[PDB]
Amino acid sequence: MRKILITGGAGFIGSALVRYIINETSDAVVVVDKLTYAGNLMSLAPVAQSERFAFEKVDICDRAELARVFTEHQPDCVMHLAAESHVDRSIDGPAAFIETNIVGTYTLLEAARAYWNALTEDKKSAFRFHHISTDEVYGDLHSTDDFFTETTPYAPSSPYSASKASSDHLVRAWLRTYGLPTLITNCSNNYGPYHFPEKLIPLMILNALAGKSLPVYGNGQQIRDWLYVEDHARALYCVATTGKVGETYNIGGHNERKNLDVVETICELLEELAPNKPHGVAHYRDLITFVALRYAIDASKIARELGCVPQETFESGMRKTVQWYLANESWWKQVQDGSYQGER
Amino acid sequence: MRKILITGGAGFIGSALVRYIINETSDAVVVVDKLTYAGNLMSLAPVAQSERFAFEKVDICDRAELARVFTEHQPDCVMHLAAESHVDRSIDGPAAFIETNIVGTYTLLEAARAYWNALTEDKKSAFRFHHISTDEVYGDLHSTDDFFTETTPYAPSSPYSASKASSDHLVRAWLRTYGLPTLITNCSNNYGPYHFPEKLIPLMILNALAGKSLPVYGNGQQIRDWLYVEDHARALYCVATTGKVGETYNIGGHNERKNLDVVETICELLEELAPNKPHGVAHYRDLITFRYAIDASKIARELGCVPQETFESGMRKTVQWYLANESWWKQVQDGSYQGER
Ligand SMILES: NC(=O)c1ccc[n+]([C@@H]2O[C@H](COP(=O)([O-])OP(=O)(O)OC[C@H]3O[C@@H](n4cnc5c(N)ncnc54)[C@H](O)[C@@H]3O)[C@@H](O)[C@H]2O)c1
Ligand SMILES: NC(=O)c1ccc[n+]([C@@H]2O[C@H](COP(=O)([O-])OP(=O)(O)OC[C@H]3O[C@@H](n4cnc5c(N)ncnc54)[C@H](O)[C@@H]3O)[C@@H](O)[C@H]2O)c1
Repeated sequence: MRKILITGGAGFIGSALVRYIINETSDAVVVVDKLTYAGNLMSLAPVAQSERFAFEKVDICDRAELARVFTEHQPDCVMHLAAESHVDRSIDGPAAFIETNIVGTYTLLEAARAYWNALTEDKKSAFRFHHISTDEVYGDLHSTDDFFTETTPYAPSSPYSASKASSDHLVRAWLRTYGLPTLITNCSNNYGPYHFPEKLIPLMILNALAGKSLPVYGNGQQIRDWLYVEDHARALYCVATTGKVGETYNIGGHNERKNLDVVETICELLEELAPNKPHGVAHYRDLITFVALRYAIDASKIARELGCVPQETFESGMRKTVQWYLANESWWKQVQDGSYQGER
Repeated sequence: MRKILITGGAGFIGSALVRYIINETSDAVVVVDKLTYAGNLMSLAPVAQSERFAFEKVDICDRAELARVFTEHQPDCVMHLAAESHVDRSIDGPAAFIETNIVGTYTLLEAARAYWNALTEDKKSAFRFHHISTDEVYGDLHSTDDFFTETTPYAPSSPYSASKASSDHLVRAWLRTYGLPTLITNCSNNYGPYHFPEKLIPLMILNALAGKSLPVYGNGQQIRDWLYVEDHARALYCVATTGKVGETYNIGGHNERKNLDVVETICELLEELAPNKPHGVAHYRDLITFRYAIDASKIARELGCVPQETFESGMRKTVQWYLANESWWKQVQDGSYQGER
């Protein structure tokens, strides 16, 4: 029984990983999540009553609390997903994205290093530190036939991605300097169940259901690779448990879809699944408003080496996602309510 | 006349830049240095009396103080050389290298943003944020014919290089994101005047003058490009005043020299400049016991800024300096330098 420590385990992706591990594995988990606006205990509820489940409300920047957790749970592995996507003001000190993403990764690295360093030769060679990053570190694509590979130079363009790139550099340097067994995975845009209402996909669905404008910028021609949450979760576990130390692996949905395609799809699916439309709406597609870049990943390394390929298609994943929303209204509503935060 | 704000101005490279500006330009400076072990006010003494000189003992991590400095001095340009080279453990909070190198670059970027955002359009466009980095961000070279170019992919191998790479990222992102006019320079290993005694080149000189062993490790065949501090300073001012927003420029000595070379060169130089050998020392050489190159064509091509000295030329000047400035290095070794003006 593997004990896995997962940071940001109460977030979108992290929660999916947790549900997977408990539902489709015999392993155990320890969730480390400070519970920001982004965290949601309701997404964990499904597997919260499990014996192999443990939760620690800790801040990755709290070295002491961190050491404790490591001491108490003795994880065999760490999967680092905790991160801040908001870029707040700098008027009162360093923003959270700098602290969490860069400072917090450093702290976690040091806390693990300490732990690892005191492990028996046996537990020592087996330990693994898995860092989750983003494909935004690769910057921009300068062609229509180029893809992001694990060897694309870094060229982060936003504070947030610059923040993530830094974390990656740190993770890589600990291994090379101190020998800490680290690995990294970069992924594309994820979508799926338990995705926050204000996000793109979920937003569209919900607005449509509400009979609200479906804002689409530019030509709506921006292309993205969409990776289904569940598929992401599966690949993470794979990389962790079988992935090779010092290696990086990109993880993608194996697709390229334009933004308009995304909205159309949702509309098309809604017509079928949500026949009865909002007041004074002929067709959902009537809501698409034009209030006017390509990003695609090459996940062949992982497929080749680890043999783990996505199980869904844009189409199958989208359908599932739309059904989820219609089925799990209590969730999204609680989140919109804000009442989710105050949950136990 | 431009008012340039230089962070780390009391450091090795920084002090050489300050001296150059005062001595060979008509511009003014505002030095921002917290004065850690690496800082030395004495390296600034020679020009400290100019009315074009200003010093602010401020930590780049202090948002309030930075705000005060920008507001009070109103620089036209920012040259950011402050960094922490020491990597130490830290059981509570981030270590200094993290705090200063990364968090501090962010702090400075935000303080500059706030300031520039309020400048008049004309001043706004003329504003420059020049960031100094290191060629260690590039990582390792795989051949013996390959050089580091501005476009080589980043692959920082150490905590420090990692911290520098991170800083580079933030600088680039600020431009792309907020429009802050930033530019970057990466350089190789510097040597020259006012270099700390504990350092390699300076160490070699002093140990030799003191009849101590000149430890040549390996076969002493590690290759490195050496850049003369003064040449570095002139290039930085050039980039900063005539460089292109959003570009990156590598700065090198235009050489490749093996460790033994260095050492031998020093000995050979002392034998001529320091004829008066130590006690029981016939020849300096007998003291001796037992790939990183940069491509700086861009800057030379576009900016036209090329190194003025040769390894030879440079080293000669370096030794002479050491011979001529015992007060300095001694006060460093003393520790008395930390209590200067
Ligand atoms: N969502 C995507 O499309 C996506 C794409 C590429 C890469 N990634 C990466 O995957 C990870 C998961 O992303 P996500 O959307 O699931 O994030 P998320 O925002 O949904 O969840 C982040 C979780 O981390 C927690 N957290 C924040 N700072 C913390 C701190 N200091 N200490 C402890 N916990 C803290 C929050 O409470 C939250 O539950 C992130 O590292 C992200 O960079 C995400
Ligand atoms: N020296 C080299 O060979 C070299 C090579 C490549 C790149 N660089 C770059 O050149 C720049 C200067 O290097 P150096 O060797 O001259 O440095 P240094 O170590 O000699 O000087 C550092 C200076 O920064 C000041 N400083 C440090 N922390 C500070 C903080 N938080 N707030 C304010 N001031 C602070 C110190 O007081 C000191 O005066 C750096 O950014 C470095 O990465 C140096």
